[PDB]
Amino acid sequence: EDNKQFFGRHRWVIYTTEMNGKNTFWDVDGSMVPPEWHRWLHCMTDDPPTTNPPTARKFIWTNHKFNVSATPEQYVPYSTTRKKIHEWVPPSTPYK
Amino acid sequence: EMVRKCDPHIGLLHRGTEKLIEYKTYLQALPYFDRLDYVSMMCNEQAYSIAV
Amino acid sequence: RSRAEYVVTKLDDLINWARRSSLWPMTFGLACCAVEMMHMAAPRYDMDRFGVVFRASPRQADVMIVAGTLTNKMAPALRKVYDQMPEPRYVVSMGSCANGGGYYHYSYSVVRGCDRIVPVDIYVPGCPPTAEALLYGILQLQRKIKREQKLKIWYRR
Amino acid sequence: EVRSVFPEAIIIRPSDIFGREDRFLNHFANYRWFLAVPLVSLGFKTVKQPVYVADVSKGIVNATKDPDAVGKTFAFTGPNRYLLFHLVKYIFGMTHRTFIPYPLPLFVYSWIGKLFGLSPFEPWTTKDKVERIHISDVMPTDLPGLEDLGVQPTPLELKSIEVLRRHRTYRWLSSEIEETKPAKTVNY
Amino acid sequence: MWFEILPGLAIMGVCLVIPGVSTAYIHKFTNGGKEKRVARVQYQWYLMERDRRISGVNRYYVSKGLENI
Amino acid sequence: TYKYVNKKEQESEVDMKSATDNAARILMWTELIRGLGMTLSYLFREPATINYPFEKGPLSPRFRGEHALRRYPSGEERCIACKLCEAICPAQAITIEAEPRADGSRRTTRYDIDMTKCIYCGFCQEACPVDAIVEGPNFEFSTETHEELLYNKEKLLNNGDKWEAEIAANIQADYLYR
Amino acid sequence: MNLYTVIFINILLSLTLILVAFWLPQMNLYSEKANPYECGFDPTSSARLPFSMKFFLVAITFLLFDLEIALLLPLPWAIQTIKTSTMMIMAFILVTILSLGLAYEWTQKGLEWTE
Amino acid sequence: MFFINILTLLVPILIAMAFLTLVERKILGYMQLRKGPNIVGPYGILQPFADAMKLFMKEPMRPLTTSMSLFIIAPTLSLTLALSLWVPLPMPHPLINLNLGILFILATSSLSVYSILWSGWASNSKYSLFGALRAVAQTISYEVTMAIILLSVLLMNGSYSLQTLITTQEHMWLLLPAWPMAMMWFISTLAETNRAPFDLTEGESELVSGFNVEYAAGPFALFFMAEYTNIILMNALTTIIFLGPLYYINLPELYSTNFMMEALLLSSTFLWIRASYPRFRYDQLMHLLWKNFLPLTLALCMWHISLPIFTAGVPPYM
Amino acid sequence: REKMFEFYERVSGARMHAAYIRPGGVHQDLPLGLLDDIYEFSKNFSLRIDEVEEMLTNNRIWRNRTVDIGVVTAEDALNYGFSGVMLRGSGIQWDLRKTQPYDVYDQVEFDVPIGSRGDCYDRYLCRVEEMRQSLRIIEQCLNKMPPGEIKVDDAKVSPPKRAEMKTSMESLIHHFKLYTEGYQVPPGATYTAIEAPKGEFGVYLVSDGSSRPYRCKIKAPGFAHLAGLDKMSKGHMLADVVAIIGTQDIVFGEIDR
Amino acid sequence: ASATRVIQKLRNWASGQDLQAKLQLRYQEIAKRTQPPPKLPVGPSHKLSNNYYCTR
Ligand SMILES: CCCCCCCCCCCCO[C@@H]1O[C@H](CO)[C@@H](O[C@H]2O[C@H](CO)[C@@H](O)[C@H](O)[C@H]2O)[C@H](O)[C@H]1O
Ligand SMILES: CCCCCCCCCCCCO[C@@H]1O[C@H](CO)[C@@H](O[C@H]2O[C@H](CO)[C@@H](O)[C@H](O)[C@H]2O)[C@H](O)[C@H]1O
Ligand code: SF4
Ligand code: SF4
Ligand code: SF4
Repeated sequence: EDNKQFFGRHRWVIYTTEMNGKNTFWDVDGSMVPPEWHRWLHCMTDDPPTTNPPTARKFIWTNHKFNVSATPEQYVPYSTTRKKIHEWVPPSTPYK
Repeated sequence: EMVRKCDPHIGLLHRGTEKLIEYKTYLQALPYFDRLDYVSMMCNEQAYSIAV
Repeated sequence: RSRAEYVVTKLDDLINWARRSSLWPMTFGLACCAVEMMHMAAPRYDMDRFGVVFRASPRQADVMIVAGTLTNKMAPALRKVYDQMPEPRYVVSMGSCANGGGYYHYSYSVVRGCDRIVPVDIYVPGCPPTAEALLYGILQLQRKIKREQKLKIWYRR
Repeated sequence: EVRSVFPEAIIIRPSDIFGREDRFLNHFANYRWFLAVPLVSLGFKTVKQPVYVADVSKGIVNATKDPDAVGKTFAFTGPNRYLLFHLVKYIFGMTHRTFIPYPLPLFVYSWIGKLFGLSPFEPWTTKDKVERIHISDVMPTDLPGLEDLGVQPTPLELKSIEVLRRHRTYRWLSSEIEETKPAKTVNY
Repeated sequence: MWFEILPGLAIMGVCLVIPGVSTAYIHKFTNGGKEKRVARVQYQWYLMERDRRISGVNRYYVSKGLENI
Repeated sequence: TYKYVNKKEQESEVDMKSATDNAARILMWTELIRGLGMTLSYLFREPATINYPFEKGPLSPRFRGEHALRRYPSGEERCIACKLCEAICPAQAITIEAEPRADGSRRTTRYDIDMTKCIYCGFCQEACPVDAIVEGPNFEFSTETHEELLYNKEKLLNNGDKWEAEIAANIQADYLYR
Repeated sequence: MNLYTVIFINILLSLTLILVAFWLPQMNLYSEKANPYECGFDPTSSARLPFSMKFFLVAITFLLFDLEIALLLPLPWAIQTIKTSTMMIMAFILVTILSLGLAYEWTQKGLEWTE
Repeated sequence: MFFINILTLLVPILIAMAFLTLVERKILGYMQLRKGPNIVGPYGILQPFADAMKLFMKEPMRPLTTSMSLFIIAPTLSLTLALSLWVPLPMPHPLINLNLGILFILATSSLSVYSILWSGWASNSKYSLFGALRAVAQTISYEVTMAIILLSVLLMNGSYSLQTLITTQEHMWLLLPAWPMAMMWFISTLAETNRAPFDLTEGESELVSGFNVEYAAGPFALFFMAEYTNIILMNALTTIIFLGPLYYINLPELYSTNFMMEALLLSSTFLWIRASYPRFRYDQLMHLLWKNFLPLTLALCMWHISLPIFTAGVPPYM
Repeated sequence: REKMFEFYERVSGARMHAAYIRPGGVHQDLPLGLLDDIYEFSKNFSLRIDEVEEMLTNNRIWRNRTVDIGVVTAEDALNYGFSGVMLRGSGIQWDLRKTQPYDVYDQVEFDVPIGSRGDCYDRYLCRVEEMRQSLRIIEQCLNKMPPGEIKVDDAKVSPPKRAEMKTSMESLIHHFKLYTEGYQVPPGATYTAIEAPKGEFGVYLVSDGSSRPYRCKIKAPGFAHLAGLDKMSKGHMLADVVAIIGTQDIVFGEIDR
Repeated sequence: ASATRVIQKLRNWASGQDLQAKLQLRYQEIAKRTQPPPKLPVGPSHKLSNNYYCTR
């Protein structure tokens, strides 16, 4: 931070050069910012997560993930419901 | 470069808003008014809110 | 691999870098989404500092940003100007309307997603996506172009 | 070899396939760049029965569902046979380009194909391409065709302009289909 | 800030001084250490041709003083 | 009350002084010089450009971004498949199916949001009686395919598990206005 | 020789750039790409049809005014004459009649474009 | 050695042109409260090279209605003529020393319009024809006064030789006695280079892209390279005619350094002007030149014939 | 504009399509500190207008492109269906906020800019001055902002507060029904118009008694304005037509719907 | 804000305005991005008596 800069330039992040096994020396993007810092960096609050940490919940991701589009980790949609109609299964044994 | 006739052909952004609103509740139709004069969004809302 | 393969790979990087660094979108915008595109060009985001410059001619454009709703009456014209861009060319679909019809998906007059008309490289969600969200998608297109391997694939043919 | 590991395989045998992105009508149309069109024996000893690309694909897609297609060999040919001379002349008639044919022995022609074949990009022609242009299509006998798969062969005369209009100069761009005299056909 | 425009300007400025400077130096190198002679009129051309003829080496710019007479 | 924008037509006589001032203005381009002065004054102003993506545009806790499905502090899902969000969705972007869970709970088996139908209006999160579906703060989720934007329940619950720390803090900041 | 040499190099450089630009890139020719541009819709006619010129009279006036300056461009040599008064009168008369010609065309509305 | 001298003119001028594309985009940006290019290289200094490499790697257009010979010739002619305009420029010593160097400039510059005319016609599209016919009107507008403006100035020079202008201004800028002609000359060079507020042959808000609308890739780059080279040329010419850089026979490089500084400044005002004004209507450019510049240009030509006679100030022939 | 998008996003969460004004009031109350930031923006904006006026207003090139371009007479403007600045540019003294006021427009002071020549230049001057009069209204809104609730206290129309929804049985029922069925509107029809920034913006809304509109016809001011482009462009060049499209101030979301 | 006094004079003179008094860039004059919680009032129908819906 530098609060002498005008609003918009008064906060910034220097991204890591490696995240989740990806080389980010040149390939950085906004999705690398984890949720606790995303709130501070977008000025949704004045309080950084160092002095104002978020609530701890057991189900919250411990490892942030950036945008994984067009990688083997990309999301692929699918129907989450099970089969509705059930076919009759013909007998295995013959009939004469 | 003298203009003898202007024939404006429109409908290239006709999206059938007015028909779609007939299938919406009054609250559901409100956001369609943001997207009319989408440079004066809240004024469009205000017109529809006053009418309702 | 070999030194001929190494040289080919470095050439891919160079030509890829040139196209990354000088992306010229068409002056082409359809509805409210185009307003946020103006805000990406405006001073706060200043797309021109990344090398992104609007040109009105499809012959002088590299990217089409489909910024708004695509109607049936507009669809042939959009296809025409896409076809008249020289290659290599890219398409960015911007906003729910272009992405899949959005609020007007069920209309008699609307194309349910511009990817029924042109191939799409990046889909930017939102209604409208913010100027920043669009900028993020443009930077995602650049990284996609960074991954192109056309010369390596030519060498291995 | 394919039938030795997949004995029920459907085999599709098309003649030369014409269409917007073909290497057949576009190939001969592009002979204009060399001013004169060589043809072995002037194209009077070669018979071609070219087939439309959308007919082949339609037949291929019909063969994915046809119960009677399994294990068979099909020959996908167009309706009409042509001598290579009249076919090329028709192509130049449709492009409205000056057609200047001249005979060239095959051994000289193959050598030119080898030279063009040295391109490290996509060769404009090869020796094999020259050989295939001058092999006659085999006369139809026995094998089922496109009609057996529910496809009526499209004549070259109906579709050639969609391929060949881009090979015209501005003077002839708007010339219609009927201004070009159709090619003469053979029965052998 | 505006002074970030200057790197491009300095490159422009250097590129626009080279032609003038390089031409002046190449002239002196190829004209015996002197300015290249300007023959606006036929009289000046005549003097150059006479200078070339008396030079002994077929170069107008090699000058001959009183040591030659 | 009204005012005239271009009625300054109190035509008067012209002195030599004013005629010369008019002459100087025409012949020496003085108002065109004032235009150059204005653009020159901007040249020496600090530009308003931020250094995206190292810097970001300011946002507020109310910002409507990528959707998520939330939990109670125990880990139990908040959504109880009431379908109020589905009913109100002006784009019909939500598709829901539900049945009794193995423990008898009223829970969804399908919860889909077509992100390419959605208009990001926030009506779902207003309508939800249990703060289950929310629009989170994320706006950087552009994809390379259309299919990646057809979110199912697993995706939406992962967004909730991914973004809850920021989502919870934004709700704590705004819920008294709701 | 030198002027010929540099202009040939200028021609040579321009033609090399054209050859590179036409033979280096990957091509993909098809009809819709190469059709003339007109904002996404097809042209309704040829671009080779007559295009009216509303400033045609100014254009042919320019032909005469261009020979007037040709008569003025020897003035740097003419001011060297001993016959200074004659030269000055000829130059003054030449400029004045050209001004009167422009003044007449101006008052006849010859500089106004046709509608 | 003469071939090395050609390189040390052409190559630096082409680099100066490339970086003027960068300077324009940054100066325009900062006047618009933006930054302009600052990523592609340090402070954007590789952005011109990226644009150049992109364009020459792009598919060049082969439109079907086009008459192809003139289509190819026009951009080739454009860059040739732009480079040729530099060979007689004395900085302070020219590559080619011409007796009638000013008349060479006018003839070469006047042939340059045909690249616009033929490209627009050859493209055989409506928006390109519109751009070509605006070029016809543009030349009729400014060419009527540009040579008379030059004529009056050169009655103090005494010749058409560019190198003589250096000696004419040994003690004083020609700006001082000729500032009214300098003002009219400056507006004429904007129109002559098709620059704003007279950027009418391209005028993108009206004709999409005018004369070059059908042009892509490397052929398009030649028109752009020719336009930016001409902007530098016309301002360098304005510098030598009216702003006589300081000349000392024993310090030629002092002239070159001073010439560059003034030429850089005059090129900056071209970019400054573009950022400040709206566009003229192309009939209004004709009226500006024929009903304002031309009367004053004719009066001042008569005045500058009159001046050396009644002050006994005729310049020398040689 | 980017700073004003932040006011939109701070009240509604969206920079543009806020959906913030609803029948019954507004969706949420202003966040604490928003009025101060609107005041900070407002006190500098007139200088931003002055700079733009410095570039254009007296510029002879700008005047050459807009003066006597697209002249429309008062009578034609009325018969062609024009409204807003397309009337006031021709001297017609009409503005719905003064003649047919809505919300609290009869409680604020401002002037209506009136043109004299009916051309593009006069309409540009009217719009510049309308921005200055908007600042004048904004200042009064900031000082006169009253306390209290921000939507009608009538839970058959406006949804109840979330805390009530989660405590009281009536509030939950009314919340449930308002977000599913919606409120029923008694049968009838109204033509309602406001002075939108582009002109009179109208809705002819027919209710059949149910919770869905039977018919909603939208009156876009630009629909009549564009229909008058051929009339306004007579005896003008292609470059003038580019100016006249701009002078009508046209958005095709509203013309096409 | 960080312009030197020389540049401030230059841009003030060039524009004809006092730009330093009305900068378009925002500094510390704006609201804090965290605020105290609100407590909003209730409307006129929040009454425990004399509030029958049929009268309103
Ligand atoms: C004495 C005569 C010697 C024998 C002459 C033989 C000439 C035959 C020329 C064949 C054409 C080569 O010319 C080149 O062909 C390629 C692909 O073939 C096409 O080139 C382009 O268009 C097609 C369109 O689908 C793409 O498939 C192709 O990848 C692309 O490069 C053009 O048509 C032409 O650029
Ligand atoms: C209808 C068209 C009207 C426009 C044309 C009007 C032309 C009339 C021109 C009148 C001016 C002539 O001005 C005349 O200039 C000459 C020199 O040039 C002066 O001549 C003087 O100087 C010259 C040297 O040049 C001496 O040799 C001479 O003895 C002496 O008189 C005259 O004293 C003056 O009268
Ligand atoms: S996606 Fe939303 S903002 Fe974009 S054009 Fe469609 S309705 Fe407008
Ligand atoms: S934000 Fe609006 S459109 Fe999107 S899912 Fe929620 S209710 Fe539906
Ligand atoms: S997300 Fe909320 S509103 Fe939607 S079904 Fe679940 S509980 Fe009901």
